[PDB]
Amino acid sequence: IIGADLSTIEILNRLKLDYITEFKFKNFVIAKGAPIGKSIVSLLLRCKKTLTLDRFIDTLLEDIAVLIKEISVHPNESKLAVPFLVALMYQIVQFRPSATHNLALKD
Amino acid sequence: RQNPHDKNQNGQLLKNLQITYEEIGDIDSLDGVLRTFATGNLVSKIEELQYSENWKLAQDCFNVLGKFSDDPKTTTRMLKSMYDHQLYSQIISNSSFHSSDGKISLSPDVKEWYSIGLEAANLEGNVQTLKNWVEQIESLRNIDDREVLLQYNIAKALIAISNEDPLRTQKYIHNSFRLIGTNFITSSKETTLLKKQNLLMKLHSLYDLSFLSSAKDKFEYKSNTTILDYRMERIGADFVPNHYILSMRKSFDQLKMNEQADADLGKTFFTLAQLARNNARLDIASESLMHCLERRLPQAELEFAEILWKQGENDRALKIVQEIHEKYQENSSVNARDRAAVLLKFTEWLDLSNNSASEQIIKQYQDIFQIDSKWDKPYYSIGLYYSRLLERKKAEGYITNGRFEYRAISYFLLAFEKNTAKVRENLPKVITFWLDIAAASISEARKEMLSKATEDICSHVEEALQHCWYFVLTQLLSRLLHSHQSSAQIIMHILLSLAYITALVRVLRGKHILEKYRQHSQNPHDLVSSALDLTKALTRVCLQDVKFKFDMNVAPSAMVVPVRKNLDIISPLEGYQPRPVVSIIRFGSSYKVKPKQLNIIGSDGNIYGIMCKKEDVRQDNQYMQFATTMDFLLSKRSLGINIYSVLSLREDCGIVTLRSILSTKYESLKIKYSLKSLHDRWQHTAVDGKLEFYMEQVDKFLYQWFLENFWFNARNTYARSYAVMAMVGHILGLGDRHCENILLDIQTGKVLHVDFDCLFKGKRLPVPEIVPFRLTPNLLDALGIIGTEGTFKKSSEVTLALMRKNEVALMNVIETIMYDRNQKALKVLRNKIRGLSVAGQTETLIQEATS
Amino acid sequence: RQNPHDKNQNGQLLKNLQITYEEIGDINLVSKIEELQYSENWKLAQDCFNVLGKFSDDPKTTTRMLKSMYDHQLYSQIISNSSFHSSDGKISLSPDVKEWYSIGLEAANLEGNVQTLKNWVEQIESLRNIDDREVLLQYNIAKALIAISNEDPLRTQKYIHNSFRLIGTNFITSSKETTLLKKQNLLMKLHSLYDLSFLSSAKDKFEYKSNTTILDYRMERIGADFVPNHYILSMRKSFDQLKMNEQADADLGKTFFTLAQLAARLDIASESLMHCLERRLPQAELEFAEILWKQGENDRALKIVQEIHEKYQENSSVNARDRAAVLLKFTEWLDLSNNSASEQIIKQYQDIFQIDSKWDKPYYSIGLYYSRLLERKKATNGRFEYRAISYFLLAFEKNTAKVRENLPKVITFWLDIAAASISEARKEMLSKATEDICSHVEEALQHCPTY
Amino acid sequence: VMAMVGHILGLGDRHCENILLDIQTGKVLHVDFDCLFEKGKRLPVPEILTPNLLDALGIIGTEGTFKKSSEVTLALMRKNEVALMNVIETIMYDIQKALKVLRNKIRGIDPQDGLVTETLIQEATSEDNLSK
Repeated sequence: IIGADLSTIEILNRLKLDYITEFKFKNFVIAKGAPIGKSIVSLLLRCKKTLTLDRFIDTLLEDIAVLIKEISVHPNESKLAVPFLVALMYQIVQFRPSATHNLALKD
Repeated sequence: RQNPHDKNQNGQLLKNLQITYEEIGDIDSLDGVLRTFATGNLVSKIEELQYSENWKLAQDCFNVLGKFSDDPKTTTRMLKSMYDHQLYSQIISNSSFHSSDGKISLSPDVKEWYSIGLEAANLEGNVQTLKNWVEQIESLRNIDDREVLLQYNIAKALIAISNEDPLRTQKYIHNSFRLIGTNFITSSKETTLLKKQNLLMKLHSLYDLSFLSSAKDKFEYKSNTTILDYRMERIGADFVPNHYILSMRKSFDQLKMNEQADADLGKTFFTLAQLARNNARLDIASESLMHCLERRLPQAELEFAEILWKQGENDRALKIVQEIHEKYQENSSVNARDRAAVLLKFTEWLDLSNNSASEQIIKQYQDIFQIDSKWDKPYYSIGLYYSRLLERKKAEGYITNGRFEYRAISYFLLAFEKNTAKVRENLPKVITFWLDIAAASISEARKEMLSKATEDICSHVEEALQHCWYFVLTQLLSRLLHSHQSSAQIIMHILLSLAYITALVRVLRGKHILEKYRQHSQNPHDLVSSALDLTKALTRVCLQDVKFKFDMNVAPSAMVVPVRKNLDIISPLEGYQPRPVVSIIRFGSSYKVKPKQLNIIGSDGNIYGIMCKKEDVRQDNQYMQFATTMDFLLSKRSLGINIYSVLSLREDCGIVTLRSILSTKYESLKIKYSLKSLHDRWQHTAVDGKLEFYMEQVDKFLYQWFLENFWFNARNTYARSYAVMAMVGHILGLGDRHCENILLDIQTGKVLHVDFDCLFKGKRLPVPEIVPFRLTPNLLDALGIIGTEGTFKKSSEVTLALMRKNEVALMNVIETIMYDRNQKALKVLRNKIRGLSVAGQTETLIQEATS
Repeated sequence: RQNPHDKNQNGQLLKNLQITYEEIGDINLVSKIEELQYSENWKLAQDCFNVLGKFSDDPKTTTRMLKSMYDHQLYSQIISNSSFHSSDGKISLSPDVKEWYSIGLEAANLEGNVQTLKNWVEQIESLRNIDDREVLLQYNIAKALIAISNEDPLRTQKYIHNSFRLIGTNFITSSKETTLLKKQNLLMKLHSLYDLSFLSSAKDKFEYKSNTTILDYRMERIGADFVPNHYILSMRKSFDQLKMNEQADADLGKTFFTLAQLAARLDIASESLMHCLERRLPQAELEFAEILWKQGENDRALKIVQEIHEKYQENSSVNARDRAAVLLKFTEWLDLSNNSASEQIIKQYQDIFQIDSKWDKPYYSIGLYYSRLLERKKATNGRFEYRAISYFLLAFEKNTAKVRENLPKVITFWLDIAAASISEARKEMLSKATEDICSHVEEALQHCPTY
Repeated sequence: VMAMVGHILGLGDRHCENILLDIQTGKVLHVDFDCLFEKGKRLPVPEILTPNLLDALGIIGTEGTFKKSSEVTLALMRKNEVALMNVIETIMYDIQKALKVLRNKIRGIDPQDGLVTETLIQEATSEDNLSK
């Protein structure tokens, strides 16, 4: 993202969350010094061979959305996750109109 | 009140208050309450003298106690102790933030952590510290608390100055202003504020950084240093705000550092160093002093050799100043500042030590006369040194006076009026030897020098006074006889070279000088007329018993009002005056068979304080000297202890809801507990039984009065004032408590003490009774939830600091006060100054006095 | 001996004994700061160093720092002044500037834990060759500690083999040079290594329980010097630390009962005692009060130990020696707290009369406080102090801890006033005093230990 | 230590004849030391280890070793001041007040002072080394 000088996946890789030491929606292991991005890369990678185009989209949407939530409903932690998580959501969203599916977009 | 002294019908409530105010987050309240005889587990209880008389070790205790940080109560109390007496180094090394990862996200209203950490490293920090650690300490979720908003923007100002941005810095500092001014500040009815003093001193340091960033160049910034020295000349009395203010300045000069700003950083460290020293905190003082140690500071290591000249290494301190002084006569090394400072201190050192005969020390006096020629603190300190030498040659034999010392005093009185660097302050140092040689003159009416020498000093007195000897109290107790030809001459020649003299109204050994001064070319009216007028009035009405108009209602006299209303004073501030525009009159015609009273009426139209005394008290005046020494010591916390000044120039001469204080003290007396039978059990009856008697007193009752009066500012500031003048009371062993000990005004501030009319009166007094300060049986409850060991304890520690580096000079002064006319114990407790609490002390000391 | 009287031939050869001593052991503004450095009063020059090394840029003074605030064993401030648990790790792959690790790992290695030892153990390996010896010693025993964090005792003994090999090969020289006062670090480390991992006499589990009693005898072999020889329960605070598993992990801090009994330089005692208070051990809390008092304070620790003294009369209060030790500390705190006239101290004299018997060295503490008050009060022939002598001599019969030792404490003034009377005898008041004290110490001799 | 022992129980002018200096250990004894009630202290009949010691001390002279050893020794000779004082007590041979003031000195008080490569010049001048 303009000014976010990085591979925003790496950006995410710079997001650890101590309080939440337990996380798992569609295989989303996260712990104390365990970066949001470490699990983001985890997903991205094996989710490529698992999911298809739009199911990849949807899986990111829903999983990283569970992240969106459980950090959002976790007022004790800070939410640096959700901005770039949502930025990821946008690269997802933008990636294609026709490929992206309205069910995923709905959700 | 309506339950016993210590139990759970008193503890549970205290503990929930603890929890709630810890949530709030006031550090000094924290200290007081966590101390108050908490009887839990050893760590949580130990804070009994948490900072007073041992602080650093209990501080590292709290430190590794919160090392797991999983008792966040214990870790905000960590950072508590770190604040309360300044271990900001382990603040910046408290490895929750200064690590690979920092914050545990949203330090919640547990944010006492954040607030303290922030102020601490904002004063001892840098781009590394402030940058990365606001980068950890801002980022939180629940807006619930704002301490960290304040300090985060002060630190963002600092990072901006490091980013070289006048505009950005100004904006950030001004926003810090906004926040603290809006939600940190408190009201009036209360303006005994000193709690709020911490926050407004934060505001002051922010203003400092703001114009330090608008500082155009080195010349504008030199003006800036001058205006901050003027701050240092008229701001207040405490170590702690010196610390925050100039340490924040230090962060400034460090974050924004060029070559000119490296000299800036050096000089700020030197300032904070020597000030933090001079206010007995040779710990963090020493730390930042060594920070400037890395920067070419000979004099400064002489001040460190001085603190060890207090602690343990007189010999080596003296040696190093010897060779360093006589070896650093090279490049720079200003001879009348570097050389003269070091060898000056070498001279006072050897005066004190007398381990190496004063022979070479009179020779190093000659050596400063040589290397020093622009500077004069050597001259005044050698006036006092040769005062010690007139004493020594009076011990050598019947030669008390001296030509070298007389000439020293002579050029000092050639230099009196210029600035008054230590003149009014050291006035004791001169009156002592003047009256010692006056006593010599009356004795030996060998000792063939009192005549010429005494007359030379009297000519000194006359030459200064005539077109200006104002400091005569407990030696000119009363003027009733000649055989000196100077006593009355001066005590009544000040009365015309000082322009209260219109409202007065041995037996043959007094007149000659009186009519001599009548002979003198200045004679408005003959005062002894009215003096013996009222004398015969009294001695006719002294015996008219049963089983005022004679000299009363007359005024327009030539002598001063007999009633004690004369001399509220000024002090070194730089043209300096020994009293606003006023004309004493109205001779009291009340037959009080004696209160005659007026007040302040100046030109502007305000009213200034008043209090009535009598009968030859000057130990009061040395307490005003002590307050002015606190001022020059400062020259966070900042105890608000106001001060009057009852000086004199003859006998009997010189100066919360509080209406609630008055009536509640009335109800304590008027609970109808008999006011003269408790004294029967005390004195007239069993003493070892009077011990449990004073306990049944404390449990028969006062303190309700005190806290009902108090709320936060009232309690906190009265406690601070009581801390400071209570430690002064004990340190000066004065005691002898009074009957309306505290009576102040009701609007904005004024919180202080009264009595102080005594000096070693509790140990060196007819039938000594418990030498201490003014203490009550339920003094703990006088402070309430924090106890008389609380913020009292904290500002008591600040009193130790605020009067234990000028302490050698203060002890030298009190050496004079001894005055057994109306030594061993004197020097002994001078050394002592050098080196609950009614729940315990009451029974122990008070009863083992009356048990 | 053939030199000029002034030291002017010295310039070239005054920079050399200060480099040879740093191994041998016979140990301008900066040149005028270390005036007090170790002169009985460290704190000042010690934080002179921790300051001049906050600059963390001058290595000579940096080692000076660490070695100094090291000698009087401020070891967890040493691990505090760590350049590693910080913005970066420590001086990575530590080149010839590893001596700061050398000074620090032992700091952690006895004042540190699973978290501390580990976070440094994975920050000391660092180099690429194994060149260093001191920090490699402290590394071996740091990794022995993380080894019994994994809790494999035998291969912890393996890392102890590595450490022992290292010190015994690369750390000592022959006799004819160095009396062991300056092999202090070496032999202290040696004693600690055995206690870390050695299984023969304490190898069995039955042995282990009775070795709590047999660890009380570690001071016998080591010594009584506060430097490192004192091992009454100081080394026991390490036996149960090495043996820390569930119930034995709860006993780790419980074994530090009389550890701080030794503790001015107690910042270290402070950190260790905080760690233990994390278990609520009354003896440990008592010795926390001990360290705070020893700094110098009277009545802070007065109040806390006295409230605990009148508190734990049933709860916990190990019958063996818990309140007896709160009361030892209490009694000498009264002695140096100047507030506890005879009846006050005699209250807890009675307290021990009621609660405990196997330790009356407290009664001798009351004795020495009575000495203080009697001499400050009669500086003779005071029936008060003679009744004092009576009850003291009665207490001197049985518990036979220091009777022989500090019996002259009282008999010296008693016999000296006897001599003053027999030279000059108003003084006809030592009469009954000498008579009854002679008779009662006679019944003592008749009913007391012979030696 | 024995010199402070003697001249704090107040003998004055210790006869050179009395001093014996064993080669085995170096013990320095007072044999009579008449000192009760300041015996001979007021009389003060005699009212009176140089650079050779410094040469033997080392290349840095006294720097370090001497006073470091002697100051761990200070930690020794102040912890048990009263025990070594009752060791002193053996100088009666016929006092107390002078013994008290100068054992306060032992604890750290300095003469006429409330106080309670340059160490080459300092510790060589340590009072516990150069006083008498």
